This record gives sequence, C-alpha cells and structure tokens, in this order.
Amino acid sequence: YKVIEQPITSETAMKKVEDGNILVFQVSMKANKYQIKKAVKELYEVDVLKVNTLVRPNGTKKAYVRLTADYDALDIA
Amino acid sequence: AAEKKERLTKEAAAVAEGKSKQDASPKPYAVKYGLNHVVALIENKKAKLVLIANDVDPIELVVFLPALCKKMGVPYAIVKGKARLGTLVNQKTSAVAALTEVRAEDEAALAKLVSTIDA
Amino acid sequence: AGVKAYELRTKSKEQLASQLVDLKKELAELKVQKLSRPSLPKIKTVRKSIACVLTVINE
Amino acid sequence: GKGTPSFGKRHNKSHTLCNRCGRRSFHVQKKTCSSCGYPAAKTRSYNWGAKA
Amino acid sequence: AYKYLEELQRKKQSDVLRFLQRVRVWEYRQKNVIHRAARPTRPDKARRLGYKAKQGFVIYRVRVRRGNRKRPVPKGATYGKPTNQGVNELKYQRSLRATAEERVGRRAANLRVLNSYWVNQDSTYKYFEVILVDPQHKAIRRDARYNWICDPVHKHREARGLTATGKKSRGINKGHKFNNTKAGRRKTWKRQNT
RNA sequence: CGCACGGAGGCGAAGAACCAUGGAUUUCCGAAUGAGAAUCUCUACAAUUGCUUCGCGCAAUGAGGAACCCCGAGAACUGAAACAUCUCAGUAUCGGGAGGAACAGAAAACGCAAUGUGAUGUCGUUAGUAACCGCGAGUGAACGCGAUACAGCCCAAAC
Repeated sequence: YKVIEQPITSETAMKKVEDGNILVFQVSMKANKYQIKKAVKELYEVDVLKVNTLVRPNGTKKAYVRLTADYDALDIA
Repeated sequence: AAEKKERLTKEAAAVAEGKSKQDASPKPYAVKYGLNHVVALIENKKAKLVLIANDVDPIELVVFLPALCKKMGVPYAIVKGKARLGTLVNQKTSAVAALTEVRAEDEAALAKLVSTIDA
Repeated sequence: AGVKAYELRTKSKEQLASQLVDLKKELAELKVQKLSRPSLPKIKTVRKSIACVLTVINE
Repeated sequence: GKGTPSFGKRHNKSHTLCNRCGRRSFHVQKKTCSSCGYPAAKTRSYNWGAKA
Repeated sequence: AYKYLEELQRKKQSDVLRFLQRVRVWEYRQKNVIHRAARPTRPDKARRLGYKAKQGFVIYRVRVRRGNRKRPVPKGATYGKPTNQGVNELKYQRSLRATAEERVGRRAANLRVLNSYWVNQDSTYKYFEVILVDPQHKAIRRDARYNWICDPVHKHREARGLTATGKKSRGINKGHKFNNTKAGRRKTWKRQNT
C-alpha cells in the first residue's frame, strides 16, 4: 500500500546524491511520479522539484526525485 | 374460440361478460378459486358460470374447460387478463380459472349475461 | 520485550502513524553506522517492532 | 536438424518460467504450460507415463 | 386432479395440444440451450415428479440435438471385426434426456434436480423440462418433502452427475428382482459394465 | 536471535526463546475474480446462477486431495500356437463429479412352487454349477443358505 519503500542505496545513488541534489528509492510500481513526490516530501522537509521514474529490472520501481536547491542529500533523517 | 368484445367484458367475469358482478357473489355467496377448484364445480354442476382468462400460459390447465363445460352445459366466459379475473375473486394473485357456483345477489345480471354469450 | 502488542492495538491509527516512524528512524539510522559498528538486539527488535505495528493497522 | 550448428543458433525466447508453476515451462509461443496447469485451472499431469 | 394434462399429453397430435405445439417451440426453437420457465409445461408431471410453487424451485427447458450419433472415428487398427469402431450407426446409451438433465445443473451450479421429462419436439431437438431445487434456501429446507434433496449436499451432491435421478436410475437400471443381474447390485460399476 | 556450528552485533529477570489458544497485519495475480502480465503493472464476487429492497443488497459455483467411490468415453500388444467373432477388457488411458466413505435400498422382488422368503450392501458358500462360445480357445452368474449389520419412511392425487 505504501508508495514509499525504503531508500535505494547504491553507487549510482550516491553519485546522484552528490552531483545532483538527490535521489532515492522506490517502490510501488503502481505509483505515479506525483505520488512519489508528495510521499517524498511527506517524509522529510524538503521540496522535491522533479522525480523521474524507472522500471528496474528488479521487479520494483525506482524513482529518483531530486530536491529543490535547498536541501542536501539527507543520508540521515 | 368465440371472441369477446370489450364491453361484454365488464358486467360478469364469471358470465360471458367481464368481471364486475363477479365481485358480487364473493360478497354475496359462492365462487371458486383456481382451475382446480373451478373444474370440480363443473364436474358436479354447481357453478352457473365460470370464467377463463384469455392469456393463460402454456398452462393448458384451462384447456379442457371448454368441452367439459359444454357437456355439463355450464356457460363459461373468456376474460382478458388473468389478473382481471383473479382480482374479482378476492385474490392478490391472478388466476386463470373461474367461478361462481351460487352467484348470490347477481342471480340477475348473471344469467342475463350468459344469454349474451351463445345468443 | 519492549513495545509488546498491548500498547499497540490500543493506540489510535494516528498514534500508530507515530511510533512507527519513531522506529523507522532509529532503525534505518542504526542501519547506517551499522556498517560503522554492528548492532545487537536493537535492530532486530526494531524490526519486528516495526513489523508488528504494520500488521496491526493492516491486520 | 542435427546440431551443427544449425540448431542452437536459434536465439529466440521460449519456455520461460510460468507465473504459477515455478518451472520455467511456459512457452511464449504456446500459451501456457509444459509443466503443470495453464490453460487448465487445476494441476497438470497426464497419464503418458505413470500407471494409475 | 390433473388428469387430462396427462391424457392430453399422450397424443400430442390430438387437437389443442397440437395447436399449442404449432405455436410453441416456434419460439422455443430460436431459443438456445438454457432458458428458464415460470411454470412447467405440463403441470401434472411437475407437481408429480416433484415441483410445487415454492421459492427455491426452478424449472428450465433444455433442447438437445435430434438424433443420436455424432461421433469421432477411430484411428488406425480399425481392421478387425471391427469391434469398437463404426461410425454413424452407433447410438449413445445416455438418453437425450439424461443429457438434458445435466446440461442443466451445469447452468445452475448451485442447484440439484429432481428431473421431469420432456415435452415433445420435432424435426430435430427434443426438449425436456427439468426442475431443479436449490439447496441453501429456505422453504426448500422446510417442507419435509423437498427436504433431503439438500442435506445440505452431504451425500447427494451433483445428483445427475453421479446419476441418481429419475431417467438415470433408469436407463442403466429398471426393475428389481430378476433382470437386476449385471445391473444394479448397486450398478454397472461392480458387476463390471455390461 | 529457523534449517545453518560464521563474522559482527543484539534480545532476555520490564520473564525472552519455545508451545497452546485467540487477535492484528496480511503486496500483486488468482480456482485467482476489476483489467492486463513468464510472480509484475494499470485505473471492481470476473464468469454462470438463485433470491431479490432489482443494488452484487443476500447467497451459490470454480480449485485441491494418497488412493478409495460414482457417472460417462474406450484401445492395442496379447491369447486362440495364423486369424476375422471370441480373448486380453469394459482392462490401460481419457472426460465429468461426490464423500469421509461413496454408490444401493424398503419389491410392478424371489420361484429350494410354497399353507414358503420378505429393503440394501458386503463376507463365506452355492460353483467353475446354469448360461455363453469357430460350441475352438476361452468366458461365466444368480435364487438359496451361513454370517455381518439391521430401520424404516416422505410425496403426487382424491377430499
């Protein structure tokens, strides 16, 4: 039911959370990229400018949202 | 068979006519219900008139009412609407069947009407 | 022991969506720095703890 | 015909894992099967073998 | 009480019955397998075999085919007597009666059937009525009669599937003592099929 | 801190592990059921059907199961020292379906023919008897009896 899943941490991920503000994990194949946006922001206080999408392969979803010029890569709630 | 005119069908459902006086005779005395009981009355000539719905299903319950009405010599009428003669007898449900053994009260309009049929 | 499902199930859904992030953070946070130093029953405690909470509201 | 190659070269996907039957079994040029079930909604058997 | 609807359904060519037969199946024909019906066609026979107005009762027509044959041909190894071989000559043992009863029942999965029998049909298909019951219903599970055709379905289940019915339990059995050899000890199974 | 004997770390006397019972949670497809899909994805009892407040509102069916049981479809090798009927065999295999057992079952019976028996299975026997058959090879009961267990009833119609 939850749109969120847990952060996706990988080498590709850390680079994005480096150059590029951010990115993440995801879940809910049946999630849009608005849903992952709202439930991104709902989690922490940052505005997520744009979230892409990405099937996988993994059988899950990936969506890396990047923040909005005001928040860093959290890597810590 | 013979064709009734929607004028005769008024007056007595039991008689050739349509139901009206047929409500009388229940309030007055005598009637039958369905095909089963009505058939009995013809058998033991008790009913002056009996009616039959035109609609009928493929029931053919009312299939031997005629010829077995015309032996006994009981005049019987056709009504249109099983419901119509269903309602005159006090019945929520309609009945293809017939009636009036005694024909109380309307021993008058009834029997006058019978004359109309088979005039 | 710890949370023990008594307190859970007693609590409201909103409360449930509280104490479900309480463990979450101290959880994932243990996961980070887990690499730093490992954890003993804590993570593993927190999981299970968190686990139970989910299957409460989602029973 | 006989492996030459003349066969084996065929690089087409077929007979992948079926959704509900762990075995690959299900072809893609077919509909479903070559192991239990699908199309039949049951289990697949066949007495081509085991005596009953 | 319902005599002549018995009497009448004898000739089927007598008079009134025949005319209804002219206009009957005209509609039934051009009506496919599976129908349904408010009342049975013969009221004596329903309400004979077992049919009463009551909730939980449903009677359906059925059509079938006409003649019996329609069969596949054997593969090779035909040469022989031939034994089981043949083509259009063989008639299938099940009646186009028994066939009507199922092919009903497998329409309504839920309900079982005490089976009525056909009305006649021409140039092709025969018909049949077929009352069914309904097991988990009320009034059905009330009247002692028309109980036990639902207990709730512990033993009787897909009656007429197994076979236990009217036409079936006939067909593959009739009579009692005498000529019940190589027939129902219970039946064909046991005392290997005749 | 499962199988699972590791490394790290953690839980337990705030009585954990583990067991019983009850509850919570219980993604997607589905027998699989909103729809599609190689276990993912996209925005609702699918389908058939009964009742029906005619709305999926109340319900049913679907699939599984070691074999057993019931109803249908039904070979050939083989045997006859060939082979066609016969035989293998209503077997193998196939289709449909029930239950914890099925199926049968209270005589339009039996027929030791009787002033006699008295629902039905099953077991023993009757008996390789009667019967069948290139009258070849082969095939093959039943009534009765001794047992086991026993239990008899409801409609349609008349009124």
